[PDB]
Amino acid sequence: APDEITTAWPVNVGPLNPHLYTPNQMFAQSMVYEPLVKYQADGSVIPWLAKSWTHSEDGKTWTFTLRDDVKFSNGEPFDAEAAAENFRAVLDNRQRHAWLELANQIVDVKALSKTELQITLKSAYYPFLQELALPRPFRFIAPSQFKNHETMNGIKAPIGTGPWILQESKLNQYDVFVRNENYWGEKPAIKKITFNVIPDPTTRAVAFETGDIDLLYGNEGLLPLDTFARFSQNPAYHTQLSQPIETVMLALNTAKAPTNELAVREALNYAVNKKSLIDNALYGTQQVADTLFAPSVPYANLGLKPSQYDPQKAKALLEKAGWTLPAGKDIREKNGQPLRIELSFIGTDALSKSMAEIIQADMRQIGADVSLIGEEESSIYARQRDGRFGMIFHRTWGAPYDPHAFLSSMRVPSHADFQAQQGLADKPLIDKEIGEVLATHDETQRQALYRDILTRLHDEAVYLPISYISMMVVSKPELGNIPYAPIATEIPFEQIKP
Ligand SMILES: O=C(O)CN(CCN(CC(=O)O)Cc1ccccc1O)Cc1ccccc1O
Ligand SMILES: [O-][O-]
Ligand SMILES: [Fe+3]
Repeated sequence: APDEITTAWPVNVGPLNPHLYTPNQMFAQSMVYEPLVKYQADGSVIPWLAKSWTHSEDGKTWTFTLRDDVKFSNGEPFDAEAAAENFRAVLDNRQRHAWLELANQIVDVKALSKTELQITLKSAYYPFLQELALPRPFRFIAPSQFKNHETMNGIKAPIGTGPWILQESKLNQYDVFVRNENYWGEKPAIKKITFNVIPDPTTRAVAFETGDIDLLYGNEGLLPLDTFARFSQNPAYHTQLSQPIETVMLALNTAKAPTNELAVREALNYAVNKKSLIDNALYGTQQVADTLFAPSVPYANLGLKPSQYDPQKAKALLEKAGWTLPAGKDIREKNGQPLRIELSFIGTDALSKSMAEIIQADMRQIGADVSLIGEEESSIYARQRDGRFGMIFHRTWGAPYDPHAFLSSMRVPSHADFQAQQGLADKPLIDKEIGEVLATHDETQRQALYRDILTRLHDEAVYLPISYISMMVVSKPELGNIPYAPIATEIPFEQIKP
């Protein structure tokens, strides 16, 4: 039993179709399925299912030499034919992958032999290898498990090459994984992992206290943060808090009054004491964010000027813009029209609600009336996709997505970022520059383009950065130190070594 663990997740892991999205969970897809090349903490990739590769001078044709010793968990061989059929299955559903620019860049994939796989691109797409390293969609299920030679309409058994095999799933109850005893790589120390489905954060904390589970691993929403801090003092428990992995921010709608006004967005960015918000709502556990990406993010150390909390400046900006207070009202008006902004968030998420309430209070102190619109998850996602918001909570994606993939996606109209930016006079230039940066191999030009994109987004006050958040862990001491994965969305269960 010291090599079996029980943990929790807010939902089931899903069917583990490697090539689809929700309800599939990206950490579980990564437990079962593997990439050609593996992302590393330093930003590089290493050989994985591909032992080596070459590329043409024009950077458009890539030939991977694959391992010849890998089997799917069902004993069938992994080879270049299997890899090629996976790429075909993914790209047969190309439109669904529009958010990921590699899916638009791949022109052809063919197996040249059992060990040679050739991928041709439209352009010299620089993030090629890092996008092949992602949890999805470019990982490999045994082609025997395709349905009518596709995966977009479903799969049979979720058969990968990875260190874990799905043993069984029970909807709304649990998922159980076991170690792959015929894995090509290192044997995990842990033999079995049970995921209890526990959607509520308090209930997760109770499950840990009672001993029903052994491990909690997740972001700032993992469990109540006051409880987390108590646990970190409890000598019967082990806890961890990682260095930050991504940004939580508001997106402001540049295409909707009154956030269409630069002066309004600038004022909002001076109105929030972020340290106080963190100490009040997140129990002092997270770090203040002054920019869309932390200065530690690749290409993002740009000396952008923070808008430090300064309500006097926020009021001055609003006054100068014609938003003044009517006697004897606390909410500003500009031609009888009140400064009113709707903030939408997931209504059942206690932490989001508490942050929304702080933001509403702080803005009220500078004469802006923020209306809280708490709705179900699906309604909030619908608002993001169609721009039906004034301000909306948002977050970046962590390594290896930040910044290149997050920026790439700003071009997709059915995403919150495009919608928030839609009102900017320079939106077409930004989208043009995002396209250029991804295909640049002139490193000087690449840095220049990232600087221009990020500086415009900063100077135009498109976002209200709030915090750089961390991964957190609560565990039974016997499990030992719990590692973090290079990819923020992954959970490195095969590295746990009690
Ligand atoms: O899904 C992935 O593989 C990675 N996701 C790619 C884009 N999604 C595509 C999608 O989910 O359909 C749609 C989407 C848009 C805006 C915010 C989040 C978001 O998921 C991004 C993503 C990265 C890290 C963690 C969670 C994530 O959702
Ligand atoms: O995609 O979450
Ligand atoms: Fe996604």
